[PDB]
Amino acid sequence: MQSDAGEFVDLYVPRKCSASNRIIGAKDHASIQMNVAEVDKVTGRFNGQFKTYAICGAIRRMGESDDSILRLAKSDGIVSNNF
Amino acid sequence: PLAKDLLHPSPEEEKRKHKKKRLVQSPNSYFMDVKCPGCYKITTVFSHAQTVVLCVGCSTVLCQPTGGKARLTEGCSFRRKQH
Amino acid sequence: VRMNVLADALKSINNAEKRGKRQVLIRPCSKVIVRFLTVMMKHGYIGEFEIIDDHRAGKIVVNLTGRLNKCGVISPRFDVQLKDLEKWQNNLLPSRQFGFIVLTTSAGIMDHEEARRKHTGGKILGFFF
Amino acid sequence: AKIVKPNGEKPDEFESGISQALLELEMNSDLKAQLRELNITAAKEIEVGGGRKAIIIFVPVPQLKSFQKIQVRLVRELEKKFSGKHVVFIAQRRILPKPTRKSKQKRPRSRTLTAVHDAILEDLVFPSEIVGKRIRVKLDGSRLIKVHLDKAQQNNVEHKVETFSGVYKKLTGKDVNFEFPEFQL
Amino acid sequence: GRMHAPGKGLSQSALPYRRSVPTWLKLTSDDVKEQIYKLAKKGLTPSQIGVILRDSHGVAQVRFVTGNKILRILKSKGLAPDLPEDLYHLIKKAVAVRKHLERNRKDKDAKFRLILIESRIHRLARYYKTKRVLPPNWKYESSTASALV
RNA sequence: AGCGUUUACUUUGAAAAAAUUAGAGUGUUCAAAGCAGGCCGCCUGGAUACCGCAGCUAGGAAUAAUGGAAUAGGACCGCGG
Repeated sequence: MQSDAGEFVDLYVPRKCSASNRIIGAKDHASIQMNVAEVDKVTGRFNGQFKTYAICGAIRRMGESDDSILRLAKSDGIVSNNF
Repeated sequence: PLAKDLLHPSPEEEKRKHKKKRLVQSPNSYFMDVKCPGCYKITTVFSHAQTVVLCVGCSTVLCQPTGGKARLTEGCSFRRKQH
Repeated sequence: VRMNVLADALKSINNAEKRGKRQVLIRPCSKVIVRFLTVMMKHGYIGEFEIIDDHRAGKIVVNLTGRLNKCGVISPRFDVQLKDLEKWQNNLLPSRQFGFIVLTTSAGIMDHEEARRKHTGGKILGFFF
Repeated sequence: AKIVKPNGEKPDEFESGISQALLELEMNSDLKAQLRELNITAAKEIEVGGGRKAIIIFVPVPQLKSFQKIQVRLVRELEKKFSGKHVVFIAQRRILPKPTRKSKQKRPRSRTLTAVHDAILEDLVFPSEIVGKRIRVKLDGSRLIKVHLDKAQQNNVEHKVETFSGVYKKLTGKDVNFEFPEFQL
Repeated sequence: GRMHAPGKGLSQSALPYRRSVPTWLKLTSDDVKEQIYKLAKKGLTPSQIGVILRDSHGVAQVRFVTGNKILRILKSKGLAPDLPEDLYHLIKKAVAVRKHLERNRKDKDAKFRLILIESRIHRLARYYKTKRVLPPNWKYESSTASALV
């Protein structure tokens, strides 16, 4: 969103749903952002980092936010690939 | 379900689907080697025959035509032919 | 009966996108559909696609991204002259910045940008933006 | 020699050697009556990936069916002769150019590019027949074909996958992967 | 949907991918051609020859066992009947309905169904006229339609 | 110099009265207009585009019609003629 000069000119950049690739508007109060914790390989304890996921309002009320979060977690390697 | 592997369906799902509504349509029918209780010669019979298949020399009659699959007479072993 | 095949192909993509599917099944594939979808892909509105090949009209499984708003056909296929591309893409496309009109020229099937580039008219098939 | 070429030209000492290896095999093997009227057209030698090669032999279309009858028993004998080089038999089909406006009968649709390319891919993988095809159109615009073969003759054919892909690439210029699927038979 | 009905029936054949003839079948092109000749000369339509083969002898499809379609085998040999075996069956039905209707005069339903069958005869007859299977003079007329069996 | 399944489509070229319209030049004192003018005899303009459809002409061959061998009276190649 830049002019011929190359100054980024629009006032902000809206987050995009991690599942459907829709953009989460200013007055979309049914959207989420869920931080899933990271485990240290050997100890089994919380590191202090996490894999954050944003999801659109339409996806949630459709009822695919569950299976969407599941696929994103399974792709990031949080959930086992056998499952 | 939003994400479904349309290219690689598991056999049970596309074994269930209507024979035309599969990805590559295939018949639910087959040919079967079927023999009489007395004689040694075998006869090739279609799954959904729709004629009366007489044992060669009309020694007896093998199948009977119905709505769907052809009813093979009692006391006739069969082995479905595969390629 | 099925009189326009590209019309139903693009409507089935459009419903699949709106509904929020990751991929879609197009039934009766053709050169014009595959040549439409390669133009879409080349700008990056759809991902890859795989044309399933029975001994009939094939089938296409298209990997949808969520960066396509509308893909629509124009029937009948009007004879768009070069001096008419502007007044077509003025009322069909959303802005002068994004969106494309694919039209079947002598060169092949391509968007209004390349038809202007090669100095060619043709016939409008559809649009995607 | 048993190598009649469609043009009245002379067989390169290469394919003469192959058609004279067929003279030797005819005069010796149980296959003597079969390799009598059966002829060869040509034999090319192509270098596939890794460090291997394949000898690709051209049969007249009508005689292919009679060659298919004996091929596995013959391929065995010619592979035990030619040390570490695969051999595959292909019926030679004429490919007539699409009639344009600049410029004769109705070009028979058996003699068209799509038809002969499907015929070439059928004649390559002889014993293990085709059950499925899928053309993965990659993101750049390039295509990759994926041929699903018959699962019976897996271990009979699965060692010639890289060879088949390399030969078909040389003939047509089309990228092929070879799968054995698991959800039909 | 059906031509002359409100039904939307989905019930027909589903050919397999593999056009190759299976290994168990020992009947060659000439053996089934001798069989087709014998069945047609007995007095039997291309349809009934096809079912007889696949039921009893185990011939998946004749176009794969042979290289021809049953009628192209029969019309090459000169055993093909003149007026086709679907036009034949439509005329045969139309005569059967009219013979019923000549007796049972108040059968308003048989009158309506006869009109539908005849609309189908005309519509298929003109297809065969354009494709030069019939003469341009060929007529379906209920006066002397029974002359055609 | 000739020949080369037809047709729509598309791009090019030709042929297309001025006036009006769009439009380049120019201080009618400005402007509507006008085709004039400008420099110490000389120097200069009076352009250019637009003109559907039908007809003419030359490239392109995607799209949509249409034709070729199936009683073989088929194409080609040669010999009797």
